[PDB]
Amino acid sequence: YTCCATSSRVLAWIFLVCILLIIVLVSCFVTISRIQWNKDIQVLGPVIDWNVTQRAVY
Amino acid sequence: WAEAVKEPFVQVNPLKNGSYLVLASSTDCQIPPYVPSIVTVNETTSCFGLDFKRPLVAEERLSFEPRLPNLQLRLPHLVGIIAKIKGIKIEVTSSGESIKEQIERAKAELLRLDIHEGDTPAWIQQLAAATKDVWPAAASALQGIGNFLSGTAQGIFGTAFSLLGYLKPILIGVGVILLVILIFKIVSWIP
Amino acid sequence: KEQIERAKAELLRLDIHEGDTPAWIQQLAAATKDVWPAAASALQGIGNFLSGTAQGIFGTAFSLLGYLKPILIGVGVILLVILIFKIVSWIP
Amino acid sequence: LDFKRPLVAEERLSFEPRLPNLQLRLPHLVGIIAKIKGIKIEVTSSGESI
Amino acid sequence: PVPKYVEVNMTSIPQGV
Amino acid sequence: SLRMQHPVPKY
Ligand SMILES: *[C@@H]1O[C@H](CO)[C@@H](O[C@@H]2O[C@H](CO)[C@@H](O[C@@H]3O[C@H](CO[C@H]4O[C@H](CO[C@H]5O[C@H](CO)[C@@H](O)[C@H](O)[C@@H]5O)[C@@H](O)[C@H](O[C@H]5O[C@H](CO)[C@@H](O)[C@H](O)[C@@H]5O[C@H]5O[C@H](CO)[C@@H](O)[C@H](O)[C@@H]5O)[C@@H]4O)[C@@H](O)[C@H](O[C@H]4O[C@H](CO)[C@@H](O)[C@H](O)[C@@H]4O)[C@@H]3O)[C@H](O)[C@H]2NC(C)=O)[C@H](O)[C@H]1NC(C)=O
Ligand SMILES: *[C@@H]1O[C@H](CO)[C@@H](O[C@@H]2O[C@H](CO)[C@@H](O[C@@H]3O[C@H](CO[C@H]4O[C@H](CO[C@H]5O[C@H](CO)[C@@H](O)[C@H](O)[C@@H]5O)[C@@H](O)[C@H](O[C@H]5O[C@H](CO)[C@@H](O)[C@H](O)[C@@H]5O[C@H]5O[C@H](CO)[C@@H](O)[C@H](O)[C@@H]5O)[C@@H]4O)[C@@H](O)[C@H](O[C@H]4O[C@H](CO)[C@@H](O)[C@H](O)[C@@H]4O)[C@@H]3O)[C@H](O)[C@H]2NC(C)=O)[C@H](O)[C@H]1NC(C)=O
Ligand SMILES: *[C@@H]1O[C@H](CO)[C@@H](O[C@@H]2O[C@H](CO)[C@@H](O[C@@H]3O[C@H](CO[C@H]4O[C@H](CO)[C@@H](O)[C@H](O[C@H]5O[C@H](CO)[C@@H](O)[C@H](O)[C@@H]5O)[C@@H]4O)[C@@H](O)[C@H](O[C@H]4O[C@H](CO)[C@@H](O)[C@H](O)[C@@H]4O)[C@@H]3O)[C@H](O)[C@H]2NC(C)=O)[C@H](O)[C@H]1NC(C)=O
Ligand SMILES: *[C@@H]1O[C@H](CO)[C@@H](O[C@@H]2O[C@H](CO)[C@@H](O[C@@H]3O[C@H](CO[C@H]4O[C@H](CO)[C@@H](O)[C@H](O[C@H]5O[C@H](CO)[C@@H](O)[C@H](O)[C@@H]5O)[C@@H]4O)[C@@H](O)[C@H](O[C@H]4O[C@H](CO)[C@@H](O)[C@H](O)[C@@H]4O)[C@@H]3O)[C@H](O)[C@H]2NC(C)=O)[C@H](O)[C@H]1NC(C)=O
Ligand SMILES: *[C@@H]1O[C@H](CO)[C@@H](O[C@@H]2O[C@H](CO)[C@@H](O[C@@H]3O[C@H](CO[C@H]4O[C@H](CO)[C@@H](O)[C@H](O)[C@@H]4O)[C@@H](O)[C@H](O)[C@@H]3O)[C@H](O)[C@H]2NC(C)=O)[C@H](O)[C@H]1NC(C)=O
Ligand SMILES: CCCCCCCCCCCCCCCCCCCC(=O)O[C@H](COC(=O)CCCCCCCCCCCCCC)COP(=O)(O)OCCN
Ligand SMILES: CCCCCCCCCCCCCCCCCCCC(=O)O[C@H](COC(=O)CCCCCCCCCCCCCC)COP(=O)(O)OCCN
Ligand SMILES: *[C@@H]1O[C@H](CO)[C@@H](O[C@@H]2O[C@H](CO)[C@@H](O)[C@H](O)[C@H]2NC(C)=O)[C@H](O)[C@H]1NC(C)=O
Ligand SMILES: *[C@@H]1O[C@H](CO)[C@@H](O[C@@H]2O[C@H](CO)[C@@H](O)[C@H](O)[C@H]2NC(C)=O)[C@H](O)[C@H]1NC(C)=O
Ligand SMILES: CC(C)CCC[C@@H](C)[C@H]1CC[C@H]2[C@@H]3CC=C4C[C@@H](O)CC[C@]4(C)[C@H]3CC[C@]12C
Ligand SMILES: CC(C)CCC[C@@H](C)[C@H]1CC[C@H]2[C@@H]3CC=C4C[C@@H](O)CC[C@]4(C)[C@H]3CC[C@]12C
Repeated sequence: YTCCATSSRVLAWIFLVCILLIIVLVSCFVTISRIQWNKDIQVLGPVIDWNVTQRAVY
Repeated sequence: WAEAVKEPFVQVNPLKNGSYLVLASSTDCQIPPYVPSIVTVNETTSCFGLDFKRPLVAEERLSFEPRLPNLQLRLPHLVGIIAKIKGIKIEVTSSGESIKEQIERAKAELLRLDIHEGDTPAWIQQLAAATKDVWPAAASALQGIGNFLSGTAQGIFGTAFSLLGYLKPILIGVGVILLVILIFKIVSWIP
Repeated sequence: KEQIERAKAELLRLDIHEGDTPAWIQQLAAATKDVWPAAASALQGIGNFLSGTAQGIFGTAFSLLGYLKPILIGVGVILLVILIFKIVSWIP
Repeated sequence: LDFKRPLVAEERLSFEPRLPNLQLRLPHLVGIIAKIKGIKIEVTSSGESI
Repeated sequence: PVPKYVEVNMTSIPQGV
Repeated sequence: SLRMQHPVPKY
């Protein structure tokens, strides 16, 4: 009985901690993925100059 | 002007003097891809599934061919995404534009392609392709977290997250009802 | 009526964003100038404050606090769950 | 407008082409896709997957 | 399998004109 | 300018 009562308590704690970690993992992914997108937009892009000699592959 | 095109792309124009003008998304007969070029061969051969013949010897006369000035041209980093979401041929820069003006041109448009509850995996795969040249370590990570939501199991985690995303307003509503009970139940313990 | 209900949905969905608030606020002013000139002059001012004053540090600060919103809520929720337990574990 | 009865004709040897038939499946919301572009837009290919 | 080669010259088109 | 040497089969 005491073991069953203790089990119920310990289960609920691990079940609570389980969620509160998932809340923190999802929240951190949304923050970082959206910032990186912002930085991707403002990077310097490619240069083209119609030089064939530059693109030779041997 | 920029415009989205279908892969693979191949264009070969036979010129009158016996050379060939080539623009192609893939290599063949040592011709580099993406940059166009005027091509000539000393012996008949098959390139891009057609025959490039050796031209007949010619006699040299006084030329009047023009020689244009060369020109470097800097494009926006995400030119491919800008051309894709218009579905028409669109203006992307000028010959003589500043770095600042060029960027502040599709920035608001591009920022508002934000993450959604309904295509997170398809979005995450775009972010990777966009990040690959900048930060290759991050790209490989993002690509992994992409395939986990899509592939692992029968995509059950994708499903689960998609659904928990759409439920957000209900959850808050319930959450608020719990607080209003908890507060009363707590205040109705204090002597 | 028909003329207005034609680009209204399109136009409404050009909303404020964490990533170009100053550039957005400057559009709102140019849009408001003929309607309410007093408001335009105000909006234009709050525009140049986020862009110009210092090295645009406030623009930066607000942009960053905007992108952090989901993390802050997450932490906020963890504080409540501690506070409630710590409070309930004071009552006799 | 007036649709008139045509004048009787004499039959000669024909050279009219006969194209192959073709079923074509469009997206469910094709009308909303065409409306929010305000130009003529590409929606599928003859031989595209669902 | 015998080594045989064909010569292939290439030139540029300034501005793509 | 760019001179190259394309290999062709001779079986
Ligand atoms: C079918 O038709 C097509 C045409 O539709 C044929 O293709 C054409 O074929 C031509 C051959 O008859 C080619 O011409 C040749 O181009 C060569 C490369 O030219 C470029 O490089 C030169 C050298 O650059 C390096 O070295 C210099 C220092 O010497 C450095 O400064 C550089 O940094 C480099 O390191 C360079 O001089 C050229 O510059 C000129 O052109 C460019 C634009 O292309 C301009 O921006 C330049 O300002 C400059 O033009 C002006 O100045 C020059 C003089 O300096 C004037 O001649 C011009 O009129 C103009 O005012 C290029 O960058 C050349 O090396 C080669 O030279 C030969 O001939 C000269 C005499 O004319 C001799 O002195 C040389 O010794 C050498 O024998 C020649 O000109 C065409 O490029 C080519 N056209 C195209 C579009 O591809 C094709 O063959 C035909 N096919 C058949 C089967 O018939
Ligand atoms: C002004 O000008 C216009 C033209 O611009 C005129 O309109 C044209 O008028 C013509 C009459 O002169 C019409 O032609 C007629 O078409 C009839 C219908 O054809 C279709 O159905 C046929 C039968 O289908 C059923 O039955 C078969 C089994 O028998 C089943 O397999 C089916 O599932 C159906 O249940 C069918 O045979 C036809 O198929 C052919 O055409 C289609 C494309 O349209 C192709 O996909 C097919 O592959 C096939 O074409 C090939 O094979 C046939 C032989 O099988 C060849 O003839 C072709 O060259 C080709 O290789 C259609 O699906 C026909 O029934 C009708 O037949 C009469 O004539 C034949 C001899 O030619 C006799 O044997 C018959 O007994 C019968 O008398 C005839 O062909 C045109 O359709 C019409 N054009 C247009 C574009 O609308 C207009 O009248 C003019 N106005 C004035 C005022 O002058
Ligand atoms: C057309 O041609 C123009 C001119 O070349 C191109 O624009 C220039 O691009 C180059 C290369 O991408 C940029 O070079 C960088 O310069 C910065 C320093 O910039 C500061 O100082 C400049 C002094 O002359 C000044 O002009 C700049 O002013 C502009 O920017 C400010 C701020 O946004 C703005 O307010 C102004 O109105 C101007 O727009 C600015 O004060 C330098 O830090 C960079 O260094 C990097 O690269 C070098 C070399 O590889 C490397 O050693 C360093 O370690 C570092 O990695 C770099 O040199 C230049 O800023 C651009 N100039 C302008 C005016 O925009 C343009 O791209 C061409 N257009 C097309 C379509 O091709
Ligand atoms: C051009 O032509 C193609 C080919 O016909 C058209 O595409 C097909 O459309 C039909 C009709 O809408 C679809 O039929 C359904 O098929 C499923 C079963 O699909 C599964 O098994 C197939 C076995 O051959 C296989 O090809 C499928 O593979 C595709 O899908 C998977 C998963 O997304 C993907 O990973 C693959 O890459 C392929 O794309 C798949 O494994 C069946 O369940 C459906 O049953 C319904 O309909 C029947 C009949 O009315 C009914 O009895 C049932 O009760 C039920 O209501 C249905 O038969 C077919 O899946 C399509 N095939 C492809 C390859 O997409 C296409 O529409 C045409 N294009 C144009 C522009 O017209
Ligand atoms: C691809 O580009 C090559 C250049 O790298 C082309 O080679 C040149 O082609 C011409 C064709 O007229 C050759 O000219 C011949 O020369 C020989 C004798 O060679 C000597 O004299 C020439 C000048 O006449 C001199 O350039 C050489 O250095 C030698 O001293 C004569 O017998 C012929 O009649 C003819 O005049 C050039 O010699 C040759 N140059 C080089 C550097 O090889 C080649 O033709 C191009 N290929 C294709 C497919 O277009
Ligand atoms: C049967 C399977 C087992 C079940 C598993 C689930 C169990 C859960 C247990 C209970 C806890 C519930 C937690 C609630 C989560 C709700 C999700 C909210 C999603 C949401 O609203 O986000 C929106 C869309 O993003 C999204 O929806 C994207 C969400 C994130 C996807 C990525 C997930 C992988 C994370 C990887 C972690 C490691 C990375 C490194 C840290 C955008 O947000 P917004 O609405 O505020 O608008 C911002 C502007 N658009
Ligand atoms: C080093 C410098 C010193 C540090 C200074 C900061 C110190 C802060 C101290 C701690 C307190 C933190 C406060 C948290 C603020 C978080 C900001 C949230 C921003 C946010 O989510 O808003 C989104 C974008 O707007 C925005 O991001 C725009 C935000 C507002 C910009 C204007 C600021 C000037 C205000 C002028 C006041 C006077 C005007 C008259 C009253 C849109 O909102 P949503 O996400 O709900 O989506 C709605 C539909 N898109
Ligand atoms: C076109 O590309 C070629 C190759 O990058 C350039 O030629 C080189 O020029 C440098 C000097 O800037 C030399 O040190 C190399 O030896 C050259 N390489 C070859 C293979 O010739 C050329 O300058 C570029 N630009 C133009 C206008 O032709
Ligand atoms: C076309 O150019 C090629 C260059 O690959 C020539 O190949 C040479 O041919 C001779 C025989 O006359 C060999 O001895 C050389 O070893 C080859 N050179 C190489 C492989 O670099 C070829 O002869 C030319 N063809 C024509 C028809 O003129
Ligand atoms: C499950 C029962 C007990 C209800 C409890 C309420 C919990 C699950 C709800 C209430 C409000 C919710 C948050 C509201 C808003 C956001 C922002 C979003 O971008 C990430 C998730 C996040 C941070 C939610 C996570 C889940 C959350 C904390
Ligand atoms: C700083 C530590 C103690 C965390 C405390 C949480 C605080 C800062 C967080 C939790 C939830 C947050 C709010 C969530 C949503 C919005 C809507 C947005 O349009 C304006 C800001 C506003 C109103 C936020 C302000 C800051 C806020 C109140």
